[PDB]
Amino acid sequence: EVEETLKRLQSQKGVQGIIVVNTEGIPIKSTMDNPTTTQYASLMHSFILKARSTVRDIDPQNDLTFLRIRSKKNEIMVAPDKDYFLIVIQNPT
Amino acid sequence: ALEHQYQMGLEALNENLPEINIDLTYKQGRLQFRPPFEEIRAKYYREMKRFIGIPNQFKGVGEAGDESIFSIMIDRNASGFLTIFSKAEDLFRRLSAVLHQHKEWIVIGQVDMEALVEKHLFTVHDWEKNFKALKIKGKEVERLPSAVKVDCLNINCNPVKTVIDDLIQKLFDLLVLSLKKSIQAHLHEIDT
Amino acid sequence: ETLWEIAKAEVEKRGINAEIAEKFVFFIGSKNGGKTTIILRCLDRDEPPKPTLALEYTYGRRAKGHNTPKDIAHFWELGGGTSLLDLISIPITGDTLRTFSLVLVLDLSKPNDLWPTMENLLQATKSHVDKVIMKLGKTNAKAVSEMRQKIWNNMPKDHPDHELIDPFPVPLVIIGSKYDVFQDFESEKRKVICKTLRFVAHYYGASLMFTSKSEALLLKIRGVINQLAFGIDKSKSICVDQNKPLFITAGLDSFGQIGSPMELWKKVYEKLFPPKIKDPARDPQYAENEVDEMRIQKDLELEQYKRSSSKS
Repeated sequence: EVEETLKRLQSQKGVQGIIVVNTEGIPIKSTMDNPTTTQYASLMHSFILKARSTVRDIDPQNDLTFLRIRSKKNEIMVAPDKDYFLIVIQNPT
Repeated sequence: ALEHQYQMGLEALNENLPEINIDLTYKQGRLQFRPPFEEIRAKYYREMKRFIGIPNQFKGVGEAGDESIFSIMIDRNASGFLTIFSKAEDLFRRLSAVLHQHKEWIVIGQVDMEALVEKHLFTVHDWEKNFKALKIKGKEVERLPSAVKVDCLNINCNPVKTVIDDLIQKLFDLLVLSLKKSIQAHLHEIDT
Repeated sequence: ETLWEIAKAEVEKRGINAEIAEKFVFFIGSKNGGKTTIILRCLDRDEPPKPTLALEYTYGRRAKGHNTPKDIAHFWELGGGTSLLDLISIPITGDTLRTFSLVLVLDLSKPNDLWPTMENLLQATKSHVDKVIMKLGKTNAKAVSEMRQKIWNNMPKDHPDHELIDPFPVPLVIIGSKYDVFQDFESEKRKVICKTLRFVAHYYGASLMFTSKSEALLLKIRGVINQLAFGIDKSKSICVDQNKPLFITAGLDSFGQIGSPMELWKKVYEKLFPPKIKDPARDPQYAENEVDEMRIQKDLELEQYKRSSSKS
């Protein structure tokens, strides 16, 4: 089920790649080249952690619900997780 | 549900079985496993045998019906045996490799060194070296691992060190007594 | 210094010739052919036969009487035309080829229906043993030349070695099974069977013997190939005349007398007996979460096993 949805998403002209990072920067599934797969997993792992800390620092009884970072080249979205999150990159243009 | 887990087992039998412990020593001065090697082989084979016999006794829902619905998986996944047995042999080789390492590590035959020392030793320079080299080899023995492990087996290496340490001291004792007799003999000749 | 150098020199000098590498024998046969009982009798046991066969492993020990050298004889077997080379290649390694022997068991019930079974298994063993002698990259192959010349000069011991009818570089003994059915065969059928049984022995230079309970020749001859487990050769005369017992010493069975090839087999085949689904779709089945998870599991486990990068 989830694999079919990921394929359908990847087929969308906006989507530039999807990475499933599981064990804290260790992926299992990717639609991207290896150097980018590894770098992207690492960056988004560190990045989401920083956002979660920021929210807890603002209020000690709230965590992250969603995080989006945008750039000229592409846009990246992540969601909070218990064990692992999923990475999506799209071209906003 | 069963066939999936069955297939999983077939691939990792050399990894997930209960561990077996064996002691390595020198029976009759010959490097041997206790229990013997052929014995632990048979146990290993029985362990996998029990697993692959599982799809024969499985009282799935509707036990009044046929059971072949399950056991057919044995023939259908008979290809898995190739990987199982190949890994089994590789593991056995690894065990032998440990065996050989210790055999090469220290030779136990220990031929009678009486002839050797008389032939070309007691040269004051080389003779002292023999003491130094023995000390060096002893230092090496002091670093021998106390145990080795493979995928499913543990090997106790302390009996091996024990025998070796004895050899080290015996060689020293020989050297000391040999020099004593050698020098005294020289003195007897000149005194005569 | 010199103390260990000489110790090393001695373990180097020694190592050519507890016991030296022990022999083992592999049993070619069919499933539920009675061969399991024959093997267990070779082990001198009374245990009921096991149904299954997947390179079953068993062994035993023998002594000589002056001491107990603990001569170990290993036993391996496979039945039916199943996983031919995938399993035959497992218990046979070039390093122990010179110590390896075959025995082939044939159920007398239907020689024709059993022929493709034993033939396929025999071809797998023949092809395999032929390769392993040098497949291992055995540069110092002098031993390979010696052991091959031994095999092909053991049967033509005295008779002029005119030709090697079929170069077969591993010892072989052939025997039937459940001869209790043979007495009930038609005379014409018994005769054509005898032609092929006689031929195949001399063709490979493989001895024959009967199988029973009081028949000690089975244990004796098997014992000889099994590291003298039940005595020595004790070569006896051929029993082609009585045809009631079975025994052939390889070398006395000259074709001109016992047969008196392709034409022989074709003729025996035609006269004796000519009549010789997995549903991965799972269509009449349904599940939603069970099948989705199974698809997920299949992919994740398969990729994990590849990543293990096992050299096996």
